[PDB]
Amino acid sequence: EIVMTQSPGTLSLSPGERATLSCRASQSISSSYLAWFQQKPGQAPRLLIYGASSRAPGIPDRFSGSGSGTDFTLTISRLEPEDFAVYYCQQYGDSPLTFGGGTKVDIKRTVAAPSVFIFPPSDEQLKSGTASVVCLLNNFYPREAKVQWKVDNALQSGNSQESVTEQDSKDSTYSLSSTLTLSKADYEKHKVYACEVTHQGLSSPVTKSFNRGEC
Amino acid sequence: EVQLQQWGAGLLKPSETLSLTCAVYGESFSGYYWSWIRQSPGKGLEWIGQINHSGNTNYNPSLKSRVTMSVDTSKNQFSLKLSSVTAADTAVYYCARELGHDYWGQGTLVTVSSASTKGPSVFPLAPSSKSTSGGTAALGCLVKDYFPEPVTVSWNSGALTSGVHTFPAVLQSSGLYSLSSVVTVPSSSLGTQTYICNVNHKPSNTKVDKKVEP
Amino acid sequence: EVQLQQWGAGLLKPSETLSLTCAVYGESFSGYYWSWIRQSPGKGLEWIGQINHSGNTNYNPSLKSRVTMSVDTSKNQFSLKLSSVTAADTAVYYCARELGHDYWGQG
Amino acid sequence: DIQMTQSPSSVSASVGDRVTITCRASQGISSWLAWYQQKPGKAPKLLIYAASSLQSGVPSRFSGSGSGTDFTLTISSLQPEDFATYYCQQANSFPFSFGPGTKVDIK
Amino acid sequence: VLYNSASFSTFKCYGVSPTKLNDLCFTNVYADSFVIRGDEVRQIAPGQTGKIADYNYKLPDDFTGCVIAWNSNNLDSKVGGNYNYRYRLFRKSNLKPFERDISTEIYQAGSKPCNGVEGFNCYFPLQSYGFQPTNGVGYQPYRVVVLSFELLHAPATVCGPKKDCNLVKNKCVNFNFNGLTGTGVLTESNKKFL
Amino acid sequence: EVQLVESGGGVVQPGRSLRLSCAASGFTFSSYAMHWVRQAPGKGLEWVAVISFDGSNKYYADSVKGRFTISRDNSKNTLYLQMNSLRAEDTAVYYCARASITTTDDGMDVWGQGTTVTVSS
Repeated sequence: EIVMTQSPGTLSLSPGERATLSCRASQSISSSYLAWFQQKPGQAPRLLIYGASSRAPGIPDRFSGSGSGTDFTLTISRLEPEDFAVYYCQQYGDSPLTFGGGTKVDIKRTVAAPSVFIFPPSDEQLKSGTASVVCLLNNFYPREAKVQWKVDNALQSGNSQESVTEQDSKDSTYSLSSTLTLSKADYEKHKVYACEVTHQGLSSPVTKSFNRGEC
Repeated sequence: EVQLQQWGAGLLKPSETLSLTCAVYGESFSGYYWSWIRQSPGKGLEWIGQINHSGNTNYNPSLKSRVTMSVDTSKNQFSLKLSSVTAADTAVYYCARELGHDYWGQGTLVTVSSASTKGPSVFPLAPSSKSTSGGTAALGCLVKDYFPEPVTVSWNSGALTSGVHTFPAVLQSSGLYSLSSVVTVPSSSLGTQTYICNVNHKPSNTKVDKKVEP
Repeated sequence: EVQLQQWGAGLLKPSETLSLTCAVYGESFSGYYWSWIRQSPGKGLEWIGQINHSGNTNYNPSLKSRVTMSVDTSKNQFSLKLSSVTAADTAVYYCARELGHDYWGQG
Repeated sequence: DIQMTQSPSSVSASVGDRVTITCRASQGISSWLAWYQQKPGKAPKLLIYAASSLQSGVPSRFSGSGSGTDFTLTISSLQPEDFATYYCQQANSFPFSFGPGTKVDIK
Repeated sequence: VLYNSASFSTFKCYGVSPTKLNDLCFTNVYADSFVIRGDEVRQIAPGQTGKIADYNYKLPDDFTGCVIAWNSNNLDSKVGGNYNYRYRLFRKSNLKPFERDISTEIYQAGSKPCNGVEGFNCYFPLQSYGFQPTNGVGYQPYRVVVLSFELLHAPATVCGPKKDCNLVKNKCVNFNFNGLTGTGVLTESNKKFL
Repeated sequence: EVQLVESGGGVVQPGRSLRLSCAASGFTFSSYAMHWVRQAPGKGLEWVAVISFDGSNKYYADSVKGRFTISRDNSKNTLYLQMNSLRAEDTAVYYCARASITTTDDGMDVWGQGTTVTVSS
């Protein structure tokens, strides 16, 4: 069981720019038996490079691979629009076939700023017994986005979950929504609710809280 | 150029068995090895096993005691039998050639969870004065509990399709998914035109349209 | 505060074997008896049997020759297997504690 | 125990000449034989290993061959550095036996 | 001398017990020797599944013999890698028990045939182990010698050593002279046997 | 530059014991197998002994078996060759070499310079 590892978790380069990938393995491959797969979303993986150096039939010459031993690199000369997907690497020189962890490539643009929106729990769901507090960000390019929920000027963690949408096909940005679950008495007695955002869009972090009892 | 079409139960419950079948059309079916490859979220692609026309099987050492393939040479089909599926088996299963180089399958999503079908509940979300920064705000209704994955949330029966972001479903600890969808509209347009977040849960046949305004 | 969850085959054919499973979450599972209670229209609530983590079982004398139960301590699960179901076994099946005084299932 | 017997006790040649030196094995050694260059007053340097290869550092002018009981080295570009003693060592069994040697004179 | 040795790591025996190994006469004994990596040593057994037990070396279910394996990292390890111990990675069917398959024909993994030339979906079945001194346990070489005991209708050629004791004369003692069992007094005589 | 340094040899009365040291530099002494080669004056190269990389598997030649003893110290990067029952026919120069395999599949790629041992009256 040769554990297969890929170093760049999320490569982000502008269209028409050369991209390089890494597939550092845990052992030495038998006869450079390592391949590169491409998986467009919603489809099955497809070969691009076999034998770590040669191109599969029907593959454009824009794909090139190299490396031997325990280090393998995949090079894309030009980033065409139909090239932004996840890339997997596979080995043969061992009894169990092992795939890489998978790395994705996306289109690069300017850094945007998250538009923070805050919402209070509704009366109907308060009657139901669940106090959900959500804060959202809209149209921010960098993937990194942290939500630090503070309750009554204290620190609380582990009681929230985050959801991220897939990149917009028009402005190439992201929207993030984080949900904070609460109990009945805990929401009833707590006063101040806010989530903290750290991002590279603004040097100074911005906070927008609310209070229950007035709107 | 073979065609690999597969079918199987897309929903399961714990301590049950998983049965999948892949059908080979076109070129010869004998003299080859047919593989099953699983792609799970978070983890990566995993190779489950192989089988040929004579019943010779290769197994992944991790999934060795629970995996069993069978072959039907008469109708050119091979099958996978995964026993005692737990919540960690939720993934997408592919059938391909021996190494998955030439031709693959289509992708059969299989989800394992011990939860009965439940109708979604829509909770309106009023746009706060703090949210309304003059003319920019966000509406939406938070769907809380629904077991089956498929669900669609649309605004104004498709009239409002601009600025709508549909967040991916979140699997709650209870076994029920949760979805949230919001729309960015001008405050003047919000006042002049009312907006409804239509939902259509196919498994539960619930069509609840709720309008929320300041 | 346990959260019992149930699953099993809804539709069945005569002369088959009913099989239900109830999963236990929350607090401790061992050192307790887990009951199966059947509610049918026309009749009332009926008690089927009990089982503990050690495999000891209590059965209702009426439904004694057709009831078999098993407990899976590894995954905190106990199951019921009603054998040779007829048309009169159409009902709603619950899983609860030993007496059904504290916490019930969903049906 | 396998002893190495090089038939040429010594060879007479000048610069840029072709000579062949053979080594013979009592038993069957597949390919585990190596050659060495021993300039008197210095340490022996390997120039053929596995009976057919080129050591990293020597020019591609020592061409070894042979398999089994006979092994021959062929050189076609003899240089002033080719006047020394050559040994053949087998590696089939743990007792490793070198060859008698072969002196190369100037004529 | 084999059972009492300590360097052997695994000495599991299947058809016979190691205690009575000496007191059993067999027609023939086969010693099969090969080197495999550490993780694969578990597949050298009757009824086991793996690449090394399906494509390289397969033991029959009715196995009357022993398996002996000892670590040999010191004996077989090169700084760059041994690259000399090879295993059959690809084959189109499982081996028959006690069968050796030595072929270099290219494994056709695709629709397009290849006439002995490597390429796309055409791969060399034989692949080489990578043995290096820095390798941790489990990926280190193990030398395996599998002894198979055979019992045919031919006379038992191989028997265990027949230990004996000293000779006492002029005393009523039980004797076993090469199979002659009896009781009596043994005294030197002048009979002239042929 | 990879080099091998050897010392510890000299004129010793017969019947005593001589211990020689072959220091290592430029490589990992804990990953190679070392060899000892001796050459009497006006004679050919004679193999002496071999030690594995981990220093737990050693073989001697067919002449100095039992008498000679070989050892190593990976921490000190040196070779410990101890001679017992030294005899007057061991008058030779001793070479320490380096091999990748303890069986020398492709070894003997680097040699040192050698030290001369002359035993006499």
